[PDB]
Amino acid sequence: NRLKEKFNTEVTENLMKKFNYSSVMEVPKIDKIVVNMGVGDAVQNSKVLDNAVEELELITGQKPLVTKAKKSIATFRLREGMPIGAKVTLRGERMYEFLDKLISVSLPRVRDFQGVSKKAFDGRGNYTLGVKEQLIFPEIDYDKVSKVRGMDIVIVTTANTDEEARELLANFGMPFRK
Amino acid sequence: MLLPKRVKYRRQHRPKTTGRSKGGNYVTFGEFGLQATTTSWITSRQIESARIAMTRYMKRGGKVWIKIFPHTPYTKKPLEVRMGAGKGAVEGWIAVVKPGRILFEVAGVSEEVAREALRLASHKLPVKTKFVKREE
Amino acid sequence: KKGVSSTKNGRDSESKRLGAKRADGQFVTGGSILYRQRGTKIYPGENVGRGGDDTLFAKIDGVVKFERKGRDKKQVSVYAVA
Amino acid sequence: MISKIDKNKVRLKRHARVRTNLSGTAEKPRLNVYRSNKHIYAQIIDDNKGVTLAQASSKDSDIATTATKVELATKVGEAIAKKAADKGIKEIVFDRGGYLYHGRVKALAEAARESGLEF
Amino acid sequence: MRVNVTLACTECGDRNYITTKNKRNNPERIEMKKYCPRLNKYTLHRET
RNA sequence: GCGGGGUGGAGCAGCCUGGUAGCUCGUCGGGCUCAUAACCCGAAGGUCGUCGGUUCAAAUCCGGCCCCCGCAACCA
RNA sequence: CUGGUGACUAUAGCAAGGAGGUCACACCUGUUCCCAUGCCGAACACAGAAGUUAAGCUCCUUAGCGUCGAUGGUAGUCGAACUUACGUUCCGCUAGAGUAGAACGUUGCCAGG
RNA sequence: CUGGGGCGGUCGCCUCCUAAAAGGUAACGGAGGCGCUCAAAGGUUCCCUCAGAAUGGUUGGAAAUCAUUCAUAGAGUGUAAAGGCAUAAGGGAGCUUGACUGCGAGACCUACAAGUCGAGCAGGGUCGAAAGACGGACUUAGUGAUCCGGUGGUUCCGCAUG
RNA sequence: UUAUUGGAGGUAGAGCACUGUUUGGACGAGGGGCCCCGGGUUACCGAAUUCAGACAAACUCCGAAUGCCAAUUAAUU
Ligand SMILES: [Mg+2]
Ligand SMILES: [Mg+2]
Ligand SMILES: [Mg+2]
Ligand SMILES: [Mg+2]
Ligand SMILES: [Mg+2]
Ligand SMILES: [Mg+2]
Ligand SMILES: [Mg+2]
Repeated sequence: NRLKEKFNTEVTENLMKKFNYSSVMEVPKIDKIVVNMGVGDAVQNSKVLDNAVEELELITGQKPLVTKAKKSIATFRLREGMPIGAKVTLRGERMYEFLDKLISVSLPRVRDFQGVSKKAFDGRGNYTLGVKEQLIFPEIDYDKVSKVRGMDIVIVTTANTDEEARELLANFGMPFRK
Repeated sequence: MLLPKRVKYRRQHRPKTTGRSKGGNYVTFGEFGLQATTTSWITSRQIESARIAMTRYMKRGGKVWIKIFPHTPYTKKPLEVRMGAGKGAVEGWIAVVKPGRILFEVAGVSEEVAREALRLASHKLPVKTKFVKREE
Repeated sequence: KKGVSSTKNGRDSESKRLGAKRADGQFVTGGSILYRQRGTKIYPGENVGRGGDDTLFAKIDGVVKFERKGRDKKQVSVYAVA
Repeated sequence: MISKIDKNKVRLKRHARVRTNLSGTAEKPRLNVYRSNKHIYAQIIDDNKGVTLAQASSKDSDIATTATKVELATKVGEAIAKKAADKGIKEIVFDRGGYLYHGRVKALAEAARESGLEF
Repeated sequence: MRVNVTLACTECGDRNYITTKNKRNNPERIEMKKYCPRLNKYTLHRET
């Protein structure tokens, strides 16, 4: 619980001092992490989705939930109810472990890493990170992976504003592009 | 030629013409306007003729507001046909005008110029008219 | 005599005699149809059943009362006479 | 920013839907169960007259004791049934209150059945 | 559903019910539990 | 009044049965020939008459509009 | 006063500002067990109580919005007389819109304070 | 049938407007659908809430899947339209076959023949802890008399009697 | 038949809350003709939004007069 321990002690102290929170409950926290992989290629080949599912299962350590198309789009050759993606929701200990690994190992492994974007906030204190390849994650092996694929990592924070969210992520040690 | 871009129904019941004007009985965009004192259908052609006449006299120095729009389509049977076998094809587009309705509004000119311009417009229209000003 | 075209209309279904079958304040025996309707313009009330076609019927002998059921809804109920 | 739902409001919506087909007559009064994080409350209600015939709760001193919430629930269910017996109530319709029929809510219901209230 | 089906009680062979099925959707003879009047009990009834 | 058709530059398929633009000629680049034609090789080119509608999706289905074609236009 | 559970067409709502926490209600703490996730103890379920009024919630103020809403007048209209006038007149009924105003709920039962 | 007849069009059924605020109401009046479909798209129990928009994010583009907020229904409801449905009639899952048998007080509609709704009773069941719900489908089209013949069942008849 | 009372229903009128139709104002989400990954500004502003003003047999936030159905209802017939 290294990341959790920091949050409980060091991060909480920094945030409450910074924003003059009246109560400890006010202090922002990361509610959940959702990893989404969109696989439109799955329409062309079912195997592509299967390979993605395995990769996400390895990365997160939990079985992904296959996502089915809400609607049919002719341009994408998409039919409603077709499996075109996979998602995992990480909560509790699993979330902290994944996040610490991302900052500690996976983000460093990113090729030509120049820090993460500071502008990637929804305006409601929620941050989304896009990874170019899943090779960055330590578990994934280059030989095993037939096709390099990107992923969306959404970090949902209880923080009302981006600035409070930015502080929380900075305290966690998330690199920022500045 | 003013006409609706589309309508849900091309063949419609002809409008009720008895009664007095529901709305647009006051000058709201201009200094002066033309008020209808009689009831009649006003065609798109009639509106254009009246519009062209008033703009010419005004010399385009003033601004013209056309209050009435010909929403309702009306049909006519092909020539030399007997009765029945369906309603005819759309022939024109008309606005129902009842007494009190302000047909046009004019601004950016002296009253004298406006009175003449509206007079020229009035002679192009089926209804009888009276020159009117904004009231306070 | 000019030749003539034809209309593509000329069709209508039989009217279904929908609406109220019994008055408010009238005694009805059980099973009496109170209202005929598509959907529920009037909801089934007290001692009133709704049929598969949404017909409202008395489930007991009593007096018919049409009542408000919220701001924009109405119901019909039957109450047994003393 | 992620909103946290109010659990009571959600269950109340669920209760209203249950209430459409469920009502308490004098002959068959409704047994309403309200469950909080710490306590469970039971009321026998006649909906036609809009009156509560009997009540029993964990917060009540007699029922209050050191026990698991399910254990307490059984005690509340036994208590309400005995009180209902005093008022001559044997037939009741169980109102789950919009809560799932499991655990604490079930234990209260089962206890009342065992005591003699007929569901 | 494209075809009319007759369901016969397996035990007594009585053609108690008639129904419809889609032959393409349900190529096999359909079977279902139905009340049999002669038996006065629910029994498996199979399409003839 | 009622049918049919409008698809690379030309002629002609695909529509019935929505997802797929074909064939022959022409055009274009190369070759053969002293040169041309013929012949040989490679290649490009049609928003499917036009506006709308329906549909995830329209050459295809449905409705107007324009153009063209066929048939009918009778009894006094 | 608080809570549970009912009645009523939002005058009851929404929004904004403020206040409140032995109990109660939450948030919350865990997942051993009952039970649960088309992945996730998020939820559901259960076992709890370290912390917290932050939020929900409850209360107070308000009339910005939503809601309610006259009187008077008008449109329309039953009947009648007169007429053929895109009509008139008389009588009864009488809107919609808008205006003044109302309104930040009113209450039944049961258990606690 | 027909604003003479022919020719053209049409013929049953469903929905709307014409229809004059009950119902009903015509023209070769104005608009559209039907001659099905579904083994769940039926029953029940439990659970759930949309479309759209803004912003952030990779393959990813206006638009795929993800996240937050706003969003009262502009979504969905097999299939026309209308009336309904967000206490769902819409969506998901588990279990099922009530898409039961005998019926039926009363009522609607109605020239007749038909057509429609129906509480409740009995038998035997499904789902539910239970109350209870279920005699198809959100409702209203998807259909054709009699005669005759085929097939299955039958404590019915059997031309002196079997 | 009338009086009194209760009810069903959506027409006239009206209105624009919905579905369409429509006039004149402003106004812009976002880049192109335009002036710098280093900013601007004389179309389109089509999205959208807003203020004012109109239209509808198959529009309705509304909504009569009448007519209709009833009442252990009274008067007259
Ligand atoms: Mg009809
Ligand atoms: Mg040559
Ligand atoms: Mg009517
Ligand atoms: Mg009428
Ligand atoms: Mg015969
Ligand atoms: Mg014999
Ligand atoms: Mg009108």
